[PDB]
Amino acid sequence: ASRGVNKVILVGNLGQDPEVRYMPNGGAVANITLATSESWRDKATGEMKEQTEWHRVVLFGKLAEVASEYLRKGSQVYIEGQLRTRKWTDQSGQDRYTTEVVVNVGGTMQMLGG
Amino acid sequence: ASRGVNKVILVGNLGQDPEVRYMPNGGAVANITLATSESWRDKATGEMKEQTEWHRVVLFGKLAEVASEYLRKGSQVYIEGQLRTRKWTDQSGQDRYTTEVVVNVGGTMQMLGGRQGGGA
Amino acid sequence: ASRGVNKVILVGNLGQDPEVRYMPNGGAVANITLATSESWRDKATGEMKEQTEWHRVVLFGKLAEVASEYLRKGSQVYIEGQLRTRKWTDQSGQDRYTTEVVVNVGGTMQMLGGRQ
Amino acid sequence: ASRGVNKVILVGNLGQDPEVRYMPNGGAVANITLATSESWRDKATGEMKEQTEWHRVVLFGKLAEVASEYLRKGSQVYIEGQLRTRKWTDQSGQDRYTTEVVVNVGGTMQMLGG
Repeated sequence: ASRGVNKVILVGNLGQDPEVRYMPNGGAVANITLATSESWRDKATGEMKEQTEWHRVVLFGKLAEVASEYLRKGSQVYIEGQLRTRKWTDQSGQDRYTTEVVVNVGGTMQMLGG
Repeated sequence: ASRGVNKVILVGNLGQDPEVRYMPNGGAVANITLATSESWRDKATGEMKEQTEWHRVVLFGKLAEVASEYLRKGSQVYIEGQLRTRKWTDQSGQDRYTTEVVVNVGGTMQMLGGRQGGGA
Repeated sequence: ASRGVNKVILVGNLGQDPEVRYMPNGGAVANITLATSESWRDKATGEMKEQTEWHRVVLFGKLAEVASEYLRKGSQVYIEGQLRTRKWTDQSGQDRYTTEVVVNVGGTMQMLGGRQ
Repeated sequence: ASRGVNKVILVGNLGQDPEVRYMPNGGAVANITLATSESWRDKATGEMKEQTEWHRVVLFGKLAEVASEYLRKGSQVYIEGQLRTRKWTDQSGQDRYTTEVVVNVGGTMQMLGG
C-alpha cells in the first residue's frame, strides 16, 4: 500500500482550560493538554515515585469549539486523535512539538471529570 | 494516585534499520523509527502528494531483542506502546522528544510487510 | 498475519454489579457487563435515535477482585481486553458468546474514584 | 449518560474470500472473517499449541467495495471497527452474534508489500 495506522488514544484530564484561538480561513483550534499517569511503588528510599505524561492534544473545527465551550481543567476526556510532530522555529532555533491531533478519524468525549 | 489512559497504536514501516543497545548489556533497548503515510491528489495541481509522519518508537526487553533479530529497514510493524515525551538538554538548551514507548502494556509485531528475502 | 492483533478498547458503565466467581485453580473471575452508546438523528423512522451495545467483559486474577471490591452498577471503566468468542452448548443446542477478555495484555481502570 | 467508548482494533488475515453483497438498492456490505492467533508451548507436554480467534468483521460503503476488489483470502488487514452484538432468531430460537462493525469511526487497511 502506502499508508499505515497512526492512532493515539487518551483518557486524561485537562491541566488547563482549553487554549482556543483562530487562524486563516478562520479556523477553530483548541490546544488542550492531557495528563496520563502511571505509579508503581517499590524499592527506592523515601516517599512517592509517580510519573505523569502530559500530552499536547490539538483539536480542530467543531471539537475545537466544543472543547472551548465546555471543556474545563480537571475534566476527563477520551481522545482518539493521531500523532503529529510539527516543526516550528522558536525565537531563533528550530523546535518541534509532537501533538495529539484529533481530526475526523478520531474524536473527544468527556466523562464525569472534575 | 492518578492514572488515566495513554495509549498509542501504530501500523507502519521502519524507515531505518533498528537501533539496538544492551544495558546492563541486557537491558536491551531498540530504537526503531516507524513511518506512517497519508496521501491525497493535490487538487490545485492534480498531482500526487503525501505527508508522512515519522514515529520514534522505543522497544524494551524481549521486543527490543525480537526487533533486533528480525526487524529490518522497510519492515512493517504493529506497536502498542504509549506516549512519553522526555526532556533532555541539548548541547545548550532544553529539548523534549515525544517517543512511542512500548513497555509491557503494549508490544511489537511485524507483518510479512514489504522488502524481504534479506541476504541476497 | 501469523499471530495478528486482537484488541478491544472500551469506555463504558457497568449495567449491573459485577459477578465474581472462583474456579478450582483458586483464581477469581469477574463478569461485568459494559454498555457503550451511540445516538444519532435520521429522517426515516425515529427521533434522536440511540442504540447501545452491551459488552460482556471478563476479568481475571487481581482485576477480577478489584472489580468485585470496588465496582458497582454505574461505574465507568476502561477495558483493554481482547475478543474471545467461546462456544458452549445450552440446555440442548450449541451457543457461542463473544466476550471481552482482559488477560494481561490489557487491563481495567475506572473513572471517578478508584483504589483510593 | 448515552455514550462511552466501544472500539475494536484488529490486525489479521481473512480466513477466506470476502462475502461481498450490495444491499437491496445500492450500498454494499462486506463480511470478511479475520483470524488472530496466539500460540505457546505446553508447560508440560511441550507441544506448540495455538488458539486462534476468528473475528467476524463487517465492512460498509467504500471499504466494503475496496475489500471486494482487493482483499483476497489470506490477505492481512487492519480493522478499526467497533463491537456490535446483534440479535437474530434462528429457525426457531433467539441467537446473537457479536460482530466487528467498521462504520466511519474506524476503517480497513490491508498489508502486503511483498
